[PDB]
Amino acid sequence: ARYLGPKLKLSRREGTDLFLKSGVRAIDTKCKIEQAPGQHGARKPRLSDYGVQLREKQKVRRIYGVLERQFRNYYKEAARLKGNTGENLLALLEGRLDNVVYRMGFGATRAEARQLVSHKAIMVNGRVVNIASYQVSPNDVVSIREKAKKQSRVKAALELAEQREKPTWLEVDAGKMEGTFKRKPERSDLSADINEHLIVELYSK
Amino acid sequence: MVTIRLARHGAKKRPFYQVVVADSRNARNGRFIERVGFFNPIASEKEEGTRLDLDRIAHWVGQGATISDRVAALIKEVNKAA
Amino acid sequence: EEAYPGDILGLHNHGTIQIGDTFTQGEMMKFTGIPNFAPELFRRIRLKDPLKQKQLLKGLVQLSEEGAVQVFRPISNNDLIVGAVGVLQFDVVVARLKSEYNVEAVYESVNVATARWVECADAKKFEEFKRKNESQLALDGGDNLAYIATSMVNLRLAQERYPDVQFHQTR
Amino acid sequence: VTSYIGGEGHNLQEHSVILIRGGRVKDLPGVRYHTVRGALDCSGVKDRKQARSKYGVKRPKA
Amino acid sequence: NIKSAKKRAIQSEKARKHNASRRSMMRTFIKKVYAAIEAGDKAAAQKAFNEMQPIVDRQAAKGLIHKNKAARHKANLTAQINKLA
RNA sequence: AAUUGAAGAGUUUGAUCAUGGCUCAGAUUGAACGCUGGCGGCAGGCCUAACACAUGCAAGUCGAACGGUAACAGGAAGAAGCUUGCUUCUUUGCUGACGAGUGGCGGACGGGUGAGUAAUGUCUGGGAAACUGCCUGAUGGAGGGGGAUAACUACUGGAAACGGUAGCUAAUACCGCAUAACGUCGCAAGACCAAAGAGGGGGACCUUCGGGCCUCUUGCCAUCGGAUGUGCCCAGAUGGGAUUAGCUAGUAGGUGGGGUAACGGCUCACCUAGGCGACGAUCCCUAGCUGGUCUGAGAGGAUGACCAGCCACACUGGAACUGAGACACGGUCCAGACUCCUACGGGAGGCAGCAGUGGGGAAUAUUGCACAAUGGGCGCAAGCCUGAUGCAGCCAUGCCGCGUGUAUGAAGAAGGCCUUCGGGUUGUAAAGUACUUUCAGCGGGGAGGAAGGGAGUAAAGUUAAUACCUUUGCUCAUUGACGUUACCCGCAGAAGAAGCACCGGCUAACUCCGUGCCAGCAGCCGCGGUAAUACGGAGGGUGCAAGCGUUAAUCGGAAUUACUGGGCGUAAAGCGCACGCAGGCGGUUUGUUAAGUCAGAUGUGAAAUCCCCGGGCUCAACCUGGGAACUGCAUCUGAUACUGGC
Repeated sequence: ARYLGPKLKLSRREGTDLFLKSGVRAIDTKCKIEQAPGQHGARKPRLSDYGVQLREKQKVRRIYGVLERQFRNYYKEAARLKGNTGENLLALLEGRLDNVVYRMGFGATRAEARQLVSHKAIMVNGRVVNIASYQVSPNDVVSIREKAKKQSRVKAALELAEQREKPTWLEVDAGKMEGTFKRKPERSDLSADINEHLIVELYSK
Repeated sequence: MVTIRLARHGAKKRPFYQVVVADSRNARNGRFIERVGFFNPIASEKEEGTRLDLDRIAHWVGQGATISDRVAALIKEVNKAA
Repeated sequence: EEAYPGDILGLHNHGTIQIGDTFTQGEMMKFTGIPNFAPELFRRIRLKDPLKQKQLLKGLVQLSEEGAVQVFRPISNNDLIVGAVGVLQFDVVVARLKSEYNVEAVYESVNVATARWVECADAKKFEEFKRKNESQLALDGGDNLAYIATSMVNLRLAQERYPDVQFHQTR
Repeated sequence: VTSYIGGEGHNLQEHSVILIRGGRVKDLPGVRYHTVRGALDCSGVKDRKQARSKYGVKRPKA
Repeated sequence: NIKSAKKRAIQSEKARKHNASRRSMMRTFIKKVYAAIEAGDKAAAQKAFNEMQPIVDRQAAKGLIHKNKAARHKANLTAQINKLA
């Protein structure tokens, strides 16, 4: 279910930084970015309404690590939930445990963030959580395992974690290695090349 | 012969019973007269796990309804007036 | 009834019993007797009755948890090989239209000297083995295992791929 | 009924047995059916390495 | 049929027989009165009637001729016997 | 708060617009097949032959009903294994108990299947002519005798299955008699009907000292009820076919006997001559019905596996019996087809109960564990029975989770691939370097489903009573299939784990070579006869992922049966014309009615599901609390413009 493949390969095809390599140094390059996604990648792919309408959601996935069978469900949920289905969808995607982890900078990438959550390196309100898909409520508190706290990985992660854009809707710490989800992130305090109207549009027919 | 008994609806390993008035000859999950309260054999310890409409139960009893052993082992377990 | 030493009792084999399977009330030990030797070969029952197909196969994967013969079904679904007490491959044909299978079945010659010999041990290495010389590799009624070789030299080189296990016949 | 035999080459002969799939071919009218390769008495296309699901060939030892 | 309740069957056979007898007698005891009606002798009718009435009610309480079946029999007897007689 | 959600594209032509079919993208499945395949949670699993079935089990239980002893157990008047004090014997059924039998209750529940059934069915809403075991409320009754009978015994035919004659014995078995009302009959008079005892005990007195007697506990009878369940009746609705247009003698109704628990042609007799039908009877074809389920923006279309209600069948056909209830899956009788045992004279059986075998088929499971929980039958109770149920096995069949590593890494290796050779690409991908070990493997610790029951103590409980019984606290020992449980913690080490379809257009995704209208692909259009982005291989890419593809099938798109929502001058389509019955529709004004219509109310529309907001399994699927919804029907009271009647 996990990707398990070249990350930069996806980064160049989506044409933006998917934060897959985040780690020590960020903002990509050193891959020949965007100029050769394939062997033919130097091509000038004029693409269909459908094509972009795909590339959008298909990027939103890769930037998280969720796969289709799940993503669809997510969308369904969003649709069911009153309010803009795009921003709801983003809400759901941002409510994922692994996400809340990478966001709180307990790991370099969201890919690294997963390793922990699955390896039972974290918890919720004090029960340990194995599943990467856990939906994080407000007021919930995620904490690195008391048992394995501050290791050769997560320590170096917190480093540039502090050096990122940093979030709003959550409250982080250093030595406690725990954080609270204060509120569900608004549409305004997160954004990118990401378009909601493209992705909600894709699932219609 | 009317009986107030337990029907097992819950799930594998995690039963959720339901206390219910029914004809004794019927099936456990079969046709019944009405639902009165319920029982939760798990519930952990938080807020809940058993409810019964006692005023109804006694109405049926007085209409000559028998009670299952577990059922009464609920009814007096929840006490009566306190 | 109920039995005493020296009698002969019958049970009900469902892939649980083999040959020489010792049964106690608890004492973990196994009787050093029972021969169990290895088959020669030939065959390819390819069936008249133009199929089915189980009843033939079912017939074969039911005369085979018995001790006489034993089948061999390669990884090409068809191509059914049987091997092979001595040379009386006839009871097979006959139990192919008696017992409870209305099949008919005949024979041919098959490029198989061995026999084979049915292998397993540690992982990964085996998956590299069950891949390189798989051409070439079979699977039996009872869901394992076996090779099937063309001669003796091609038998030696196979094992010589090495170093993972016997020999194994076990009936 | 008549049925189509896909791929290059087949072991089929006088009697044999097959499993008829269905779906037509409009080159040869009257053939509304396909025989599933590698099913029953049918052998799969020899040496086929691509889209082997159809034409019924097992992994050629990756 | 190789279930211990075949004794229930032989039991019900006995029962059967017994009932067949009782019932039979009852019905003949009514037929007396019916014959008395067709022959038309009012006294004889009344007699017969008084003879059957307890034998009816009795079998009613004994659970063959049950309940108001008895009632019917006596009622539609009486409504007849004194109708033309 | 609780239905607020609608996409189009390809193909007729030299081209165009319109018509119109075909095809494609979606969702769905009890699926199958091909390639592949590592976990776990939950659910699902003969759709085909209502085809035939070896073997085990699927219904028994009460000695507080009775005669009783065939077994294990305590003790016995006497002898003793004898280790004179414990134990051992002949018998002994006195006690606990219990083989066989009698009787009571249960075998009509529970489980299976969809054969039959176009309405003795179902769904919805009303109704009048009934019954109801066990559980209940109330008022009284339970007096006294009789005759049999299994078992048993003696003969006796039997290969077996089974019995056959005679005789003896008990009961809550069976039968009179007594007693009878608030019951039945009858206008009344008056007539007529019942029953059963068995236990734990115990102060008087005690008599023929069996136990009478006092008492509580349980059981019997009669009548009126409660509840439950089951009959019966009416209307409306519940497939197709007119290339089925007429059907029907108990048929339709009446009167009267009979009958049933109850109305009734249900039956019989007689008397009228009707009854049904194009608002489609009749006859054929098909089919279990519903809650609901999939799809759909909705209206609808399709569908009724799993789950719950109703029905029906239980080898084919027929019939009764017993009983509260059956016209009875594991009862009986008869016939029919088959099969099995036989010492040949004669018998025995029905998996559409669980599991399984053969058969059929593209295809659908273990001859498992346990009564611990829930629930049912018997019992005062302990208890006994229980493939119901709870669990386990198999299968990617599905849904939902998770893993198969995470960081770092170079002008960026070798190799593969394209190259106008300058290089580009596979590609941070690998290596290498650090790092983490869930899930698996091994090893330790260890919740919850468990509530009661079994022995002793106290209760203005009742009692003549501290015994007995019930009750409520208390004390002790104890109660599980799953089960090496869930879950927790260590050990080891990237260690064990990625495949499938696709890349001409719809449609995300490209070139080389091979081949050459050959081999071959294709869902539609359409590729291939010498540079094929379409075939086959390779590189690369795109899309999904323990699955991916193909086939199959339902709805969608399809306004392509158009109620919402279409058409007919020439594209398919106005009868050749006219009259006209039924049917549909009808100018205008007042009065009335108030059915249609509308408003309010009251019943009802089962639970589950769907939906809303919560809650619990680490999340999810799953489980669950409450609410809405069930768009409908019926009755009552109102409004009256339109509609209909007068």
